[PDB]
Amino acid sequence: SSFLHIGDICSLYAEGSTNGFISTLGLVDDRCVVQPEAGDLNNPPKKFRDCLFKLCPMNRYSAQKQFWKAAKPGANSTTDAVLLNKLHHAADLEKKQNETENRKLLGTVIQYGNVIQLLHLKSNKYLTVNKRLPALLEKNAMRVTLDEAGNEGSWFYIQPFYKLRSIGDSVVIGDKVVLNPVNAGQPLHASSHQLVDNPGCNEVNSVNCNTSWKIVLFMKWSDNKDDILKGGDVVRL
Amino acid sequence: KDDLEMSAVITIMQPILRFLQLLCENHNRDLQNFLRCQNNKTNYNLVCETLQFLDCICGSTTGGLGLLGLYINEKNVALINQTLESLTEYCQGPCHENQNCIATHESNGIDIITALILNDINPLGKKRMDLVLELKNNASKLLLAIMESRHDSENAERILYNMRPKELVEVIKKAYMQGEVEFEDGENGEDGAASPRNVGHNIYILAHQLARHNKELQT
Amino acid sequence: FHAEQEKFLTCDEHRKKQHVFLRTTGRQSATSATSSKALWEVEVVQHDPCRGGAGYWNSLFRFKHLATGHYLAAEVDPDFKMVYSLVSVPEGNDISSIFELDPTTLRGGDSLVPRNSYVRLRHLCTNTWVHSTNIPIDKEEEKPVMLKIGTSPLKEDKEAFAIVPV
Amino acid sequence: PEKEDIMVMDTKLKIIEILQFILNVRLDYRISCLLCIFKREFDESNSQSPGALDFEHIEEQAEGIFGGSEENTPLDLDDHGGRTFLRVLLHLTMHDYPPLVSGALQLLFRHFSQRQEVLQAFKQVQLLVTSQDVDNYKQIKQDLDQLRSIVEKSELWVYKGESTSSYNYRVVKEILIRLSKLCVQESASVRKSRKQQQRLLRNMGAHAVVLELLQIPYEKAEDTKMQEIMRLAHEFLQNFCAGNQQNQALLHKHINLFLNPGILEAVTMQHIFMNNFQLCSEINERVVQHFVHCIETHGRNVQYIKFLQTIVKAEGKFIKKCQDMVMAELVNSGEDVLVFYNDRASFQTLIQMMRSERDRMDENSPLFMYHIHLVELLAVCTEGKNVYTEIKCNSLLPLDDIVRVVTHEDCIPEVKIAYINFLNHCYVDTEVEMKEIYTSNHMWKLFENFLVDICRACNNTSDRKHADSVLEKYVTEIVMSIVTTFFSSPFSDQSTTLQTRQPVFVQLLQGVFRVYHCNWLMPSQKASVESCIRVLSDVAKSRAIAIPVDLDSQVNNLFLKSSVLAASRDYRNIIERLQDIVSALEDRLRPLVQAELSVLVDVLHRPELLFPENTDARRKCESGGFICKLIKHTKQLLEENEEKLCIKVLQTLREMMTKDRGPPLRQLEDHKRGEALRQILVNRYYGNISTSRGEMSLAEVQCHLDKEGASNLVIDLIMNASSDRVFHESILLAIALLEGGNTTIQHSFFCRLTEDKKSEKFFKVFYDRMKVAQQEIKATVTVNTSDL
Amino acid sequence: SPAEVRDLDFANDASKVLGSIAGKLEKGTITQNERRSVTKLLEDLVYFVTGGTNSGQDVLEVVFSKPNRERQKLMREQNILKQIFKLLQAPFTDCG
Ligand SMILES: O=P(O)(O)O[C@@H]1[C@H](O)[C@H](O)[C@@H](OP(=O)(O)O)[C@H](OP(=O)(O)O)[C@H]1O
Ligand SMILES: [Ca+2]
Repeated sequence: SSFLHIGDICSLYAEGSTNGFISTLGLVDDRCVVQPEAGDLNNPPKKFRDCLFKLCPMNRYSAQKQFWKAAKPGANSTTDAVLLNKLHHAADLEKKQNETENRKLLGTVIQYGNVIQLLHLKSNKYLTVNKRLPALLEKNAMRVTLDEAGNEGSWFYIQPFYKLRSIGDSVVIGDKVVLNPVNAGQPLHASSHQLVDNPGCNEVNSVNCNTSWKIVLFMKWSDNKDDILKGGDVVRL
Repeated sequence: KDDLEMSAVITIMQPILRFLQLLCENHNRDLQNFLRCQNNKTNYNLVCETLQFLDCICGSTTGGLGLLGLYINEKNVALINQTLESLTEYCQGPCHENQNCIATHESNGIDIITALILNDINPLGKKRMDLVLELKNNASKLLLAIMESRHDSENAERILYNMRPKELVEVIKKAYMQGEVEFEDGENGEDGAASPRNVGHNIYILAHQLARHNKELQT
Repeated sequence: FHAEQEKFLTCDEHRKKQHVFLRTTGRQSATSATSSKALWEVEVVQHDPCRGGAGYWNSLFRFKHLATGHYLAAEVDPDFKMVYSLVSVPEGNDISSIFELDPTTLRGGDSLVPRNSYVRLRHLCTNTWVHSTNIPIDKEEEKPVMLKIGTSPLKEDKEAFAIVPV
Repeated sequence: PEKEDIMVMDTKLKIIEILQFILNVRLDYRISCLLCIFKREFDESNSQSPGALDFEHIEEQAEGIFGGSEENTPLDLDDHGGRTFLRVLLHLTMHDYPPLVSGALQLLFRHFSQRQEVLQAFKQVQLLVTSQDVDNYKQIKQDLDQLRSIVEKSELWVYKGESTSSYNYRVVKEILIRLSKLCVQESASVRKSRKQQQRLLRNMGAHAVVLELLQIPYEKAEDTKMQEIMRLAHEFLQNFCAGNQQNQALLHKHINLFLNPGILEAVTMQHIFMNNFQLCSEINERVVQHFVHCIETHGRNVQYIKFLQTIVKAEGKFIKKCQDMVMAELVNSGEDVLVFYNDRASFQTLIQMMRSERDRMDENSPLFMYHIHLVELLAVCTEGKNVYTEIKCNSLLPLDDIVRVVTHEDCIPEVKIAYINFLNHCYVDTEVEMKEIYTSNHMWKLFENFLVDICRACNNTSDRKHADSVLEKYVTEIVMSIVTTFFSSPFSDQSTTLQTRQPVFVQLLQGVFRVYHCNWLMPSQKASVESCIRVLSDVAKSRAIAIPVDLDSQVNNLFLKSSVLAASRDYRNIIERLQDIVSALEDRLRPLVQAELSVLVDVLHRPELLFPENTDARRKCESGGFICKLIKHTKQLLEENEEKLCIKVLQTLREMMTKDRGPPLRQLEDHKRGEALRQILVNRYYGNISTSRGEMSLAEVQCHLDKEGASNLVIDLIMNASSDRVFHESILLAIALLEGGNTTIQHSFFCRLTEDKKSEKFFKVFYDRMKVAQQEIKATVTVNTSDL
Repeated sequence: SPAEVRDLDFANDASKVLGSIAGKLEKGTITQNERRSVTKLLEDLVYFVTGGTNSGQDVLEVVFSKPNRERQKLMREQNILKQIFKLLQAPFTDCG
């Protein structure tokens, strides 16, 4: 039986009040939007490089968060240069090791109750939920955005939407699941509201709901080889 | 006004750590190999979590670059001392499995031990140097106990990878002159065994075993 | 045992007519509601009428109520959009009482069926799929306890039963 | 085997409660004797009067009525020095009936800790002042006796579907109002609480009678005399609980009786929970949620919101847990509880209700103070600079709605507090400050209204009796705070509109200075008024804001300037000497109390010695049967929900491991007193027929306890530890047993763990007890640095 | 190269947003929102062509080295040039 793995490439298809593939609004904008009428699982939209996400393991962020706090203009000193150099070196080593286990963890099966990060392939930006800001269109909801580097808000619990599978079971492609941030503690919700500047577009936020993120496989990790020709590649004839 | 008293969940750890140390005391072989793995359906690694507590209490890599001064305050010295002491008896004697479980852990807990003896603890050091003395003494004892007559090279290279040969030989002297400075006006180090004499001596002993797999260390 | 609805498949006689329903429990622990009328015996279809053999994913199964002795079969809904509903039949040799097991996770067609693995009842005579409705069958009373069960022509991945070992 | 009949074995249990009372009355006798001692001492003291009481003469009188004297034999039950009293409890301890032996273990704790149990009981007491105290005592006595007689005569004056019932209907009301009046007095403008009358009333126990009366079922459909009787009982209870903290704790034990959807029954609820940090730290979730469900079910009432406003902020200290918990359930409460006027259509309804409220003529206020309370409670529950509460509350009421309501001309001063201070607590007094506030000119639109309001308030020199106190409070506090927080905040300095509206700042500073000119300023509010002036002056100095020379000179000037007598004396000195004497006696028993606390473990170590030889009891005690059976009893003590007893037994048993044998001058004499009392008491209890004990070495004491099963007790308690205290005591006991690196206990632990497949609970408990600590410490240690 | 397609998509998005910005210019319906949003647009193009970070100084007081060889072609191909000078004269075409 096919199972999910680290490094797999797949899309997400919310089902419920609004059904459609989650996507973005270009590289200049950093807002996740689900488009209901653009397509379906049987009739995918014309453009299909916005809905692709690559699964990544949990990454440490303590040193990165500490460096971010240090970079905030709150403590200026002559001797602070050496401290900032040390913090930058620590962050560099932390990033290098994160990449090392990212290389070493590929192919491992994904089970319910684990922590995963979604990497948008087109924008190369992780999906994150900020815990200090509310949604632009929904006030009681919670803000969802993207970030190039990521933070503690990028960790996502994977949990079953059906009672068929329980925690500890491997995830089988084609099952509806529920995504929960570690810190926000609220499932990703496909709002029924309409964006003013774009017709049909629906905002994606973080609030308690009953929306299931049916994962749809697009390409396995093993097939993801740079030296071969694979679907979705762009080349010149 | 100013209570400065840590969470009760933190406090309950100290008697738990002491109780865990008491079973493993006297080199009771049946327990060092039992706490690590229990041969049950879902065995919990007590040694690994004990190391994880020390790793998290010190900030891990954030505190592994000379940040011991801020993390180590005048209130949690007892807890970290108990943690280090408890870690000591898990690997005392020829407990090879616990040595492998501690040195080859996925986390960077070994780095805190290695950098504990080098980096100072301010403002604790300038105010209470004696606490730094027994802290570094216990770190040195743990570092000696992790080797503990071991012939393999993987543990030695694991310790040496995070610790260049130069600064060990340097800190040997940096732990020497002030030992005589204390005696210049009366040391009385027989009862106060935490004097820099034994502290530097233990590091020298550790370097003696470490040099067997480092062609540059003996220079 | 229905995994999602948390209810036990049951066959009983109401108003002098035998009906197959999904009984509704009345407490938090739905699994503990072990009833004596919910026992079903497995009959693997074989060419030799006196051979029972083992169970395979591709094998054909027949289910017979232990207490009553009736077979589980599908027939056209008199109301008819669930065209087919599950009932009890005394006759056994008909092909209308033949079912197939679809595992939730993909497994080979020549593997031994585990005793307690979730399966989907794939009907074979009509080539439909089992589906749990939500329409109680006893309208004359006040508290619905019995719910009719039907067949969905399109496959659903949430209506997987559980083979509870007795 | 040997099935003793239950009906005959219950007999000893029935004697146990006899022992309880005959031990309890001895405490009353001892405190009576202690009172007589002070009677004599004050009689010999006041006659001479340089006033100090003869403590060295008090001590032997106190110690002669407690033990070791000729007249101390009647206090001892068996008139044999207590030798034969202990053996019955010890023999009953081996019996196989759980509650019987549970009571038997409780008896000996009281028997040994007589000195301790006497001193707290004597220190909790009270006494009468003048003839007024006697009159109050008598009146409360007759009132309570008469009320109790009617309580037991309830079925005669109660309609279950002048006459005696008619006479009672009236006569009960006067006594209830008398009991209510005795609690709290009212002055001209200050409500003070009488701390001595409430103490006398609680000592009497009128609360039990009132609670029993409230418990009686009733029908409010027809008889309103009963309804007002119950309301009067609630009023008395509210007055009883008002002004004190321990009364609230006493009434907290019947919270399950007060889970009713009634109005005044709920009015008692906030009085129970007012101004009590410790009591509100353990609030019940169910009651809080049930109040909101009552709002959603039984209409909109302010009695339900007063409780929430009280519990969210108790003792003036912000409560983060309650603040989060309120909106944890407010979201699911729907729009029935949360009603807000946001759009123009609802704002028109708000204004049309506001005009009629300005008329104050009927049917407008009930919806008016309810909304006021909702907004104020949101403000109070959004303090603490907590992100969760403020983000969730922003949706219900945005800045635009507050601006619209405050800028409207019909905004009465009371409304200005309700929304302006909520705006402060929702946007300004926030950890994550919203930059839209400081980058918008709406704040200046609010300054304009504040300027006009301050001009109105300062121009109130035409009618002093009609001056608005609420408006004065608003001017003195809310504007001052919302300006001080704005200007002093370094983040708000990034706004570029500071230098674009100088003329309004000139008049704003003039008005803030003019507020100081008012003669009605309270001393507390004057500091708030001056803080804003100082902040504005510092901001002007730092930013070089252009200010007229006259106003700057005014600010600089303000900164630079800134028979009966003897009768009263006798009892007044008596009362304050009682505390001194109680403290002195309590101090001079600690060197003695640990003596018998050690006699506990002394007797438990050698229980066979007390009973005469050639007997079955001594035979079973000599083999360790007593401790062995007590171990299985303590195993199940926690099962029957007996936490205090289990803790007091584990702590006492842990004393078997501490081997100690005996300002330094005081410690020497105290230790010698303790040894002198311990030796005589132990020798009296023992009565063995120049002796040395020769205690066995500490190395084998642990092994002896191991053989009795104490190895199993610790493991089983740790697996089934439902409380932190029990688990902590088990850990301390296990540490004490394994001291010195004993190998017998280690091997016993190893064999028990390897021979039981259920050690998974043990190890999971240990794993989780540190995982929680790791989760807490990760969020605790975050300080970075700030340089020297 | 995986970066070339990202660069092309970024350039095309910056072109299409300005297409809608200037489409309503003739009718004069551009407001502060359509002015505030497009205000931050211009800062992106300079660092897209230069490929550097923000120096923290005034945006107009930065003198750069030789521009990128290929991205200059990308702006001309993707019609960014058609709108880069249309934006500057756009407010003059607006009200007033
Ligand atoms: O615990 P109680 O007070 O005796 O009452 C139980 C309750 O009525 C349950 O609803 C019922 O299960 P069903 O609703 O499924 O009938 C159960 O029947 P059971 O004991 O036969 O399981 C009863 O025992
Ligand atoms: Ca494609």
